[PDB]
Amino acid sequence: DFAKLAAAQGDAIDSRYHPSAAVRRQLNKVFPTHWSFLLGEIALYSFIILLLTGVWLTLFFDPSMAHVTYDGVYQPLRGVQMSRAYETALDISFEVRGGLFVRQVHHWAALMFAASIMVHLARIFFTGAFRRPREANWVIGSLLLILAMFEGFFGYSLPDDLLSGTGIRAALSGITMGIPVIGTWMHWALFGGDFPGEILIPRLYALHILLIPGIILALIGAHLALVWFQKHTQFPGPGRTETNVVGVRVMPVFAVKSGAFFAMITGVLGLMGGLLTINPIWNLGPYKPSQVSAGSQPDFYMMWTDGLIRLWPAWEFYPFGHTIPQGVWVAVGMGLVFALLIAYPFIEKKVTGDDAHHNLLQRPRDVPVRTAIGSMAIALYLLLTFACMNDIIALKFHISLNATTWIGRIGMVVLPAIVYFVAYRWAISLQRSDREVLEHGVETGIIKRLPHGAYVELHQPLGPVDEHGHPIPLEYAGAPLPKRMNKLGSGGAPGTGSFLFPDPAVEHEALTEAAHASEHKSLTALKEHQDRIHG
Amino acid sequence: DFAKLAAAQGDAIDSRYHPSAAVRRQLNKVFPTHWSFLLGEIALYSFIILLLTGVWLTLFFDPSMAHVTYDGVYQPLRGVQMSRAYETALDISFEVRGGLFVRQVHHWAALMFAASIMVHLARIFFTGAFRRPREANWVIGSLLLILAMFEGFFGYSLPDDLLSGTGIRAALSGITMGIPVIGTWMHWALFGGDFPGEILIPRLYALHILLIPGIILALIGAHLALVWFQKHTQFPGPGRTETNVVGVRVMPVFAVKSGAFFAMITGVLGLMGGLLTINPIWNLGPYKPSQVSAGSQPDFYMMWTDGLIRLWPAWEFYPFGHTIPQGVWVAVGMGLVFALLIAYPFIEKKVTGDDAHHNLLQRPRDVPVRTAIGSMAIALYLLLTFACMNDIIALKFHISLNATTWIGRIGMVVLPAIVYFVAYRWAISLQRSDREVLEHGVETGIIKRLPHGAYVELHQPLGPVDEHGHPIPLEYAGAPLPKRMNKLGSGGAPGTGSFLFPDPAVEHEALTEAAHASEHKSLTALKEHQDRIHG
Ligand SMILES: CC(C)=CCC/C(C)=C/CC/C(C)=C/CC/C(C)=C/CC/C(C)=C/CC/C(C)=C/CC/C(C)=C/CC/C(C)=C/CC/C(C)=C/CC1=C(C)C(=O)c2ccccc2C1=O
Ligand SMILES: CC(C)=CCC/C(C)=C/CC/C(C)=C/CC/C(C)=C/CC/C(C)=C\CC/C(C)=C/CC/C(C)=C/CC/C(C)=C/CC/C(C)=C/CC1=C(C)C(=O)c2ccccc2C1=O
Ligand SMILES: CC(C)=CCC/C(C)=C\CC/C(C)=C/CC/C(C)=C/CC/C(C)=C/CC/C(C)=C/CC/C(C)=C/CC/C(C)=C/CC/C(C)=C\CC1=C(C)C(=O)c2ccccc2C1=O
Ligand SMILES: CCCCCCCC/C=C\CCCCCCCC(=O)OC[C@H](COP(=O)(O)OCCN)OC(=O)CCCCCCCCCCCCCCC
Ligand code: HEM
Ligand code: HEM
Repeated sequence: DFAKLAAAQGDAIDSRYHPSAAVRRQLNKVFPTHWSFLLGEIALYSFIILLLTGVWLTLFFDPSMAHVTYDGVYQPLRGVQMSRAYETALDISFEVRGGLFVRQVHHWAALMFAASIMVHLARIFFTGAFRRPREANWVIGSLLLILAMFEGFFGYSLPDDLLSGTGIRAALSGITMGIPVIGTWMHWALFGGDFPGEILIPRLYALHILLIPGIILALIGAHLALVWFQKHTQFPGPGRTETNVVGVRVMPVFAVKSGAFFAMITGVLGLMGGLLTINPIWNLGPYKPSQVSAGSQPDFYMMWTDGLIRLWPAWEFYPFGHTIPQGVWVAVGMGLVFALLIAYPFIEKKVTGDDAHHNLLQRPRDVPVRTAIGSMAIALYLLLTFACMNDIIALKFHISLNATTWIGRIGMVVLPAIVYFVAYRWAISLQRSDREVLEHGVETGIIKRLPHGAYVELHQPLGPVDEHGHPIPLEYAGAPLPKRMNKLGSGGAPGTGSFLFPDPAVEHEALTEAAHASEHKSLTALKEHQDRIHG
Repeated sequence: DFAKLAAAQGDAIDSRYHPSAAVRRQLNKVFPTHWSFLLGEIALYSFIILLLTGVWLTLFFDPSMAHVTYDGVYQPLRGVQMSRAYETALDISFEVRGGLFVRQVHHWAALMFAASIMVHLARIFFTGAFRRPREANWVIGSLLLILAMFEGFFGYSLPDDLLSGTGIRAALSGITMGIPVIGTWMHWALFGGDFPGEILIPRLYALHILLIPGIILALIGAHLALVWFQKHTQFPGPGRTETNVVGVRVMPVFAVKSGAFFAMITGVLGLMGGLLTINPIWNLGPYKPSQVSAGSQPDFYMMWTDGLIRLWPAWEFYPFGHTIPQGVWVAVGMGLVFALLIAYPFIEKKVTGDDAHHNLLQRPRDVPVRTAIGSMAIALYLLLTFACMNDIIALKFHISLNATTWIGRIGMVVLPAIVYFVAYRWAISLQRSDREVLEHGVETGIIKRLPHGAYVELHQPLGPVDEHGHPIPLEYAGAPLPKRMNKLGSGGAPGTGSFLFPDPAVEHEALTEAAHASEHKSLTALKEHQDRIHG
């Protein structure tokens, strides 16, 4: 009697505790059903998969520089001195059932985590979800992005590899020693000595499996709690206002679709871990200061920092008996990048004057200057990433390596400007298109007038039509406009039988008019609620 | 202008979010001011100290069996083959400033964590803080205690050491490998092969810094949330009923005293980390299977398991072509111990029959059978703990080792029974003392009656006095009774000047009169609230 068991368990729960009101509030919480609001969930799900795979990895990983000869199964690396970290990474890859798959899905989850964090940041920035109520949310999310970047750095640096080791040597060691007053001291504190200090990988292992994941988990908890209680913002729409949330309740629909989305994201990541090879360390010999490779790139989320290193033009200053190497330039650049990213909402409000409580998102077209600035920043980030990749770009796409370096150097001040101008004008022209639709109706096929030979596109008005043909223009309300009669009530009733065979006409008619009734009922309910809010 | 800044920040917080109601609820939440209710806070604070010191230790610890010759600073161990775990533990002790102190306070915090969990368990069990509500809280607390035990077990085993490695070889290897159907399979899957498998310490490091502490943190969060929202139970008292919480609000008093208690607990832990030596791994040479000491004990929380191993009388079974070693006996004993501890509230409710929602604790004397059972269990635990120490007990206190072993063997069935009987009768006699105090008043000095030589103790009634001398007996109300006029308004007003010199008579009179007025006001407030509730 599962129904009786459920009832008895509910009564016992509500007697021991009293979660009825709280649970009802959680279940009844309404979440907007916009697709772009799942971008953060992608990052959350990738993070969960990262935790689950990282536990498995830590069950088999040994962090240490203790030198050992492999003497494993992988023949191409036998008798070669390597760190125990590399040896156990190879053991995970080869000598544990499914360890290669687990580590590959872990790395793919890391890449998807960074990518989805970037996409979510783009969504919120361009939609203006950081304004008065949620600047703190933006700030903690920026800290979260920085932590994710650096944890991925430490994660692919954990198995001491040739690629990851040379990346560490460059970024960490060089840029740390570069810092003027405390650079060498920071280097010695972090590595416990010179660069190959025998505590580096244990320290990174701790930072990567316990410390940084703990901070990220706490910050994700704060992030999700803030989103939960500062009810999720929404785009302007029929019944959507600054003081309501139009969407679906948590329990019946949102919970089911979020769980299913998590399942599908897990499936995508597992499929990638299977079919796509990620970081094949066995091809990469154990780290040695002398051995190198041509590629020498970090993961894509640090590729922009590496590209900054490459592109910045070797400007070194030599104060009285001292040196200020080119690494400090990039250190300051990264500092500026993070500072501006964290402080943008406050910069935005200082610049514009907006101190209003904003609960309705802005369309990126509707906010041109911010959209232009975001496009400019994305262009700069892409230029830096492809500059880091300039080695492989030059190799495959036959471009001189010097040519790619200087393309990056010039474009990091030219391409941002071009993209800013283009994005600003593009946003304004999207606004112009929206107003054209508002004032003339949707466009359709052309018709030749009866008496004379005029051609008229035979538009379709979206609002009340004047006594004559031309309609009364509507007022823009911040919501997208249907520019195709495709997406309106036109040409949308295929035979509802099946792909290969029809259904009885009675069934088809019943279904089609039932759907018509349901959709017009939804439209009428939204219209009535909209009229009720002010009217 | 700190006041202006605070007001502006409060307005900003209440504009960005709306936490006024929730924050007021948290601040107004009332917590009983009983000392025994700080026992859980001791464990919580020790856990926090453990986390803070563990982060520092992970910054310097390298988990690996990779053999290395020390070549460090500690001369008595130079050129000796040791694992990287032992080498880096020695480095923490010697070649890192304050590292010895940090690891010592970490281990002392672990010991206090276990001890305070045990004391909190005693408090809740004896006061009945688990029945009907909070039974799941007790269950998760039992899981938490088990996790803490094994967490400390992996912790002091983390630096590969002679003592701790011998303890691992005994328990983790022998007990695991003796289990009949899957013993060797569990052993090989935990150790990645034979006992000295090259992954044991890395696996324990993962389990001990991330996995088990993560679960402990999650369960502590659940525990504290349950205590918070299932308002803390309280002892019977003047104004205390099953439907109210008499105490002090969170903000002014409870928060400050809890923070001060945290400060004092961490001060005790730091003082002991300094002044008392814990786990001198430098004295305890590196683990070698051929070497061993005579002590060979685990920390006091696993000492009862070790004592069970020692005392159990070498009963082995040999089925058809198989062996069932004595390790399975102790394994099943531990399983039974944990199962009974976890399932006691449900066992108690099944036995007695009480499923009523209990919010008022019951004094351990008021429940003779349960206090008797708890005393019996504590006696058995102490017997096992001292059996584990029988080696040093025999060495120092001159008692033959066989005599100590057999004293433990006989006592573990005799001592629990003796302690059960004694505790049962002691509880009933405490009840009898309470009743005699209720019906005769408190005792005082003796007086010789005027006409005849009668001697009468000259009691002092606690309630209304009959027309004649003897008082109207009161009814027991589940709350402690004052058995000394000492603790009542009798001889308690010393000159309020100072230790060395007096104060002016006017000031002393003002102070004492104000104090007496405050006592009257408090007692009258309690009395009036009690009357209002029960009338
Ligand atoms: C710092 C910086 C950006 C310096 C400049 C270097 C650079 C990126 C130059 C452009 C590269 C191109 C497009 C070369 C083709 C020749 C060329 C320049 C033609 C004119 C360009 C132009 C305006 C054309 C008009 C039409 C048009 C837009 C054509 C674009 C054609 C292309 C290539 C579109 C896709 C863009 C693309 C993928 C560029 C390469 C970028 C990267 C990082 C590829 C990474 C990558 C590599 C390198 C693999 O080898 C590989 C092997 C197996 C599986 C996966 C991959 C993989 O993902
Ligand atoms: C223990 C209890 C209340 C049980 C309830 C009944 C029940 C549900 C039993 C279920 C399971 C079974 C089979 C239990 C029997 C054996 C048993 C308890 C096994 C599990 C052991 C375990 C994980 C926890 C038991 C914890 C417990 C409550 C211990 C007593 C601790 C308390 C409250 C002591 C009094 C507080 C106080 C002021 C202490 C300081 C004074 C001193 C020094 C007391 C004596 C003392 C103690 C207590 C040491 O632990 C110790 C350890 C190492 C060296 C020396 C000593 C020592 O001298
Ligand atoms: C060589 C070397 C490395 C040396 C250092 C050693 C090392 C590695 C680490 C230790 C170093 C440190 C940082 C030590 C200090 C630790 C620390 C934070 C101490 C704080 C205590 C302190 C300084 C008090 C000052 C006096 C004062 C004005 C106190 C009032 C204001 C304060 C501080 C209030 C704090 C309140 C407090 C304890 C909050 C804890 C937060 C948590 C985790 C839970 C809150 C909480 C509590 C506390 C409950 O009791 C409770 C009971 C029932 C249900 C729920 C709860 C609940 O949720
Ligand atoms: C260190 C020490 C070891 C650790 C100690 C902790 C373990 C729990 C402690 C004790 C359990 C045994 C209690 C005593 C059980 C009483 C037996 C009885 O005869 O039943 C009478 C009851 C009163 O009913 P009544 O209407 O008040 O009538 C008055 C009649 N004269 O009946 C009932 O409801 C209940 C009947 C069935 C009870 C079954 C309880 C045990 C369940 C299995 C769990 C394992 C138990 C392990 C035992 C160590
Ligand atoms: C939270 C975000 C995280 C990110 C972005 C991340 C990223 C990465 C990446 C990219 C790798 C390289 C894997 C490879 O080269 O095969 C890695 C390795 C590793 N990760 Fe993480 N990780 C995260 C969380 C965790 C957690 C929570 C744990 C532990 C529970 C963990 C444990 C490990 C271990 C042990 C390795 C080394 C395994 C190997 O070398 O193959 N990671 N991490
Ligand atoms: C949760 C309860 C915990 C308990 C009961 C506990 C217990 C212990 C004990 C007794 C030791 C032995 C120290 C020594 O012999 O000097 C130890 C070592 C260690 N603990 Fe924990 N610990 C806990 C949590 C943690 C946490 C959260 C971390 C990391 C943040 C951590 C990290 C370490 C490290 C790295 C060592 C090795 C230190 C050494 O070898 O000297 N522990 N632990």
